Amino acid sequence: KISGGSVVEMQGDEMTRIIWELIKEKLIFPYVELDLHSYDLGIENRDATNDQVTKDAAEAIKKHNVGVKCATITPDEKRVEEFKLKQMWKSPNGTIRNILGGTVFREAIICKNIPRVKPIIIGHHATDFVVPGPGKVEITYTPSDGTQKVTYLVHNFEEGGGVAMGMYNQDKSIEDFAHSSFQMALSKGWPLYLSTKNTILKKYDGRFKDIFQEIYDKQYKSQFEAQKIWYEHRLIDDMVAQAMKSEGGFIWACSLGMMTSVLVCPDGKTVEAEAAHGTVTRHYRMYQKGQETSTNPIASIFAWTRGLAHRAKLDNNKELAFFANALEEVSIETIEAGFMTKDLAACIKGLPNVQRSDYLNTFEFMDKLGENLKIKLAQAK
Amino acid sequence: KKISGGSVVEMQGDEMTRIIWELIKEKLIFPYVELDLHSYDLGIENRDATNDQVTKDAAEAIKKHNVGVKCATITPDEKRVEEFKLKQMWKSPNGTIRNILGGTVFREAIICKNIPRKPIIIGHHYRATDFVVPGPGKVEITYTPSDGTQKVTYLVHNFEEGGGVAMGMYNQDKSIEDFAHSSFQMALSKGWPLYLSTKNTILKKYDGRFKDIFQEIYDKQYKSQFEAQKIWYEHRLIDDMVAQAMKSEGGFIWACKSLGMMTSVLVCPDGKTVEAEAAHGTVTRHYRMYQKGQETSTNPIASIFAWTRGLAHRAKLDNNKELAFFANALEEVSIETIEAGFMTKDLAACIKGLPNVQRSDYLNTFEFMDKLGENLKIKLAQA
Ligand SMILES: NC(=O)c1ccc[n+]([C@@H]2O[C@H](COP(=O)([O-])OP(=O)(O)OC[C@H]3O[C@@H](n4cnc5c(N)ncnc54)[C@H](OP(=O)(O)O)[C@@H]3O)[C@@H](O)[C@H]2O)c1
Ligand SMILES: NC(=O)c1ccc[n+]([C@@H]2O[C@H](COP(=O)([O-])OP(=O)(O)OC[C@H]3O[C@@H](n4cnc5c(N)ncnc54)[C@H](OP(=O)(O)O)[C@@H]3O)[C@@H](O)[C@H]2O)c1
Ligand SMILES: CN1C(=O)/C(=C/c2ccc(=O)n(Cc3ccccc3)c2)NC1=S
Ligand SMILES: CN1C(=O)/C(=C/c2ccc(=O)n(Cc3ccccc3)c2)NC1=S
Repeated sequence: KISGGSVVEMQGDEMTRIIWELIKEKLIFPYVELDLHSYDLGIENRDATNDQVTKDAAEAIKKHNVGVKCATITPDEKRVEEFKLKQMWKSPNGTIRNILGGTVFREAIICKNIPRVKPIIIGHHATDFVVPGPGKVEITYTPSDGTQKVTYLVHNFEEGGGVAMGMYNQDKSIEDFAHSSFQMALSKGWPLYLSTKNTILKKYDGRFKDIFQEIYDKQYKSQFEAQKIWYEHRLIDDMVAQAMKSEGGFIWACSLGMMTSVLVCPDGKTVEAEAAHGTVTRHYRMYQKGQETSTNPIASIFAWTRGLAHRAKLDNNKELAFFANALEEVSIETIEAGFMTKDLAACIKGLPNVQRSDYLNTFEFMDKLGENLKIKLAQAK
Repeated sequence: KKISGGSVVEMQGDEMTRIIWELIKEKLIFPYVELDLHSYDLGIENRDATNDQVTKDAAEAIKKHNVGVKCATITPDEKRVEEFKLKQMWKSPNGTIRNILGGTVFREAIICKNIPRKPIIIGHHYRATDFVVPGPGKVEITYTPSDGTQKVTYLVHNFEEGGGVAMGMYNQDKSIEDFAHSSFQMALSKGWPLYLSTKNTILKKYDGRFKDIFQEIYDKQYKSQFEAQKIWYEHRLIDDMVAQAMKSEGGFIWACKSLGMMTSVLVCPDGKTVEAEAAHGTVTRHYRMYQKGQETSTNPIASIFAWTRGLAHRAKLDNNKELAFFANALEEVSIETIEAGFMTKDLAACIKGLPNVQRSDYLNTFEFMDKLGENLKIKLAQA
């Protein structure tokens, strides 16, 4: 078996919990041995430990660089009542993000037989108050050296009351955004585009464009030209214009079962992968009632494969990297071959025309991925 | 022999929308409706010659006669000033007319049963003071009452690490009240429910002000009439609102904090004044193809529906059931004509995919307008 390494695993809730254990059992463990740092982020254990499993998991990701997370219930009122929660805990994704930092990149997985060639990887990057009555709401900046004092008028209230707010943004955040954007662009080998309003908010987004150019020229221009890739700034409307008439395959800096979300830290060494969808509670209820479900596992599978690909990149693990690539291959090939779940069958033929004989249920699709994975790993090597 | 329309303010535009405009009137509106027409030529040449005075006059005429219908007008930039030898770079007519009439903009997409996906109407409530921070310092925001009361200073941020950027935003109470009013007026006009989505938790005081004002206006004015129509209002949050929206049959008005089918309507808070216009521009590419003598295929549905929304509002005001039925008949003739298979190149592309658009799949502009004239005559003959 392949020697994997140190990987932080986080288990989730409901249907994604089931698919998680299936993915490991039938796809991961039979071929890879891992120094696994498992953390049970189910809602009942998060309640029992008072989100301490969440904090611990986040710090463990900070130590071992690579994390793979399953979808976990985010509690609201009906959740607190359902599980008898001691408190309405904050989102574990929120906690982990507030401990690790970084920027989130969402990539959709494109099959050549599903209605939509190269995927677009989209990455996204305050004092409010009431104002009782008429008056002057100004915003003033005073440098630390006291050289000047600049005061702008947000609005002069003469009609009556209202509401106001002020926002800020330091340079280091924009520099981290550009860092992770260029690193992701070089890791995938696809060009990078930055889209902003830039004209409406003249001063605000122009800073983003400028910092992106400074970092690109002082660090990445050479390596980009050395990989048939580049960076370029555009505006939102023109970005949609060229986008709706392009082959695809670029990092744009601004069925759900196929969306993959990955948090990339600015230092470039720490990465957390997770499906972009939720716990699929409706299908989990169908599973509780003994009915037949059909949940696409591709998003969580790709969380595992991207996490393993990053672990392999860190450990110089050629075998494990080949394994992750092989599993992604088996997935896209299995769907393109015709075997898929009901959601993809609906994306193709439209819901009211979906016959049963057009899709497989969750366990059948997992079995098919297992067969094709064993075949692929035996023949491709 | 023709329907008595009423007082309507017309605004003429530029280029391809100008051509399609004259086609819509000549072949669809005038043969069946007589109007006390307040025409205003908002073309770039007349706006230049009169020094944008025709824009102010047209806006004031809409404020007086309640119903306005506008054609797409060029908003001039540098290449426009260079093209027309403009004396000045005039402001956007939508900007002027909107700053004189107030109100809230509602955009509705027209859904055909053969178009890649009940319609959803989205009304939107810009002036933000942003600046760059060069180095360390204190960025504060201060409110000072008019009655000489103590001034309250909040710290937006203290920069000690280095530079950055900052900005400030505001919103008066009257603006939020106009937004909620126009939202309720549109909700009762369409008979669909109304939803308000905000970041009520992150911006507690800011969006909480919106939620509160919306609820207060709902209770001390409406709610009774909503219950009198099997409809309601409800505040929600962004993500759950997208959840309910993206998984419903459609048919609700969402208040937020293909272009040939998009219709834009400015609704004033008073509920009487309404200005309708297509959500697209003057279609310069098609107008240049039209100048060179080439064959164009520009969808007129958006402008036609501008006319039908304006006329339907005029009929609703004057209690003109005949004119209201005419507007409904024209809307239905449009959607039915497209669903019958006759359409323009953009819709043919939405159906058959762009690289596979064969000519025999669409009609040119004049052919499609002729078809709408035929089907309008037939339907109005059957009624
Ligand atoms: N990191 C996390 O733990 C995390 C992040 C996101 C969401 N969530 C949690 O998920 C819970 C419920 O989420 P939700 O109600 O919004 O549903 P969801 O999981 O976000 O997805 C909603 C829809 O996705 C569809 N779906 C079908 N197959 C799927 C597949 N293989 N993968 C993903 N989605 C599939 C279902 O459509 P059908 O109607 O046809 O069944 C379902 O209605 C929430 O408590 C939320 O906190 C967890
Ligand atoms: N913001 C506005 O919409 C607005 C408001 C009032 C007046 N105007 C004025 O109208 C004038 C003409 O500008 P405009 O052509 O942009 O008006 P427009 O009405 O917004 O034009 C839309 C057109 O853009 C074209 N297009 C070309 N490539 C595209 C792509 N990759 N993605 C999406 N659409 C694409 C389409 O025509 P094809 O079928 O040929 O591709 C489409 O009909 C301007 O001077 C403007 O000031 C515009
Ligand atoms: C899908 N998804 C997110 O993208 C996410 C991130 C996030 C980060 C911070 C935060 O405050 N929230 C909102 C929240 C507040 C309190 C309790 C629970 C959630 C959410 N949480 C989830 S579920
Ligand atoms: C497409 N499109 C609009 O939808 C639009 C609306 C609008 C409404 C209010 C307003 O104050 N402005 C500001 C403005 C003033 C002068 C020139 C340009 C913009 C613009 N202006 C345009 S061009």
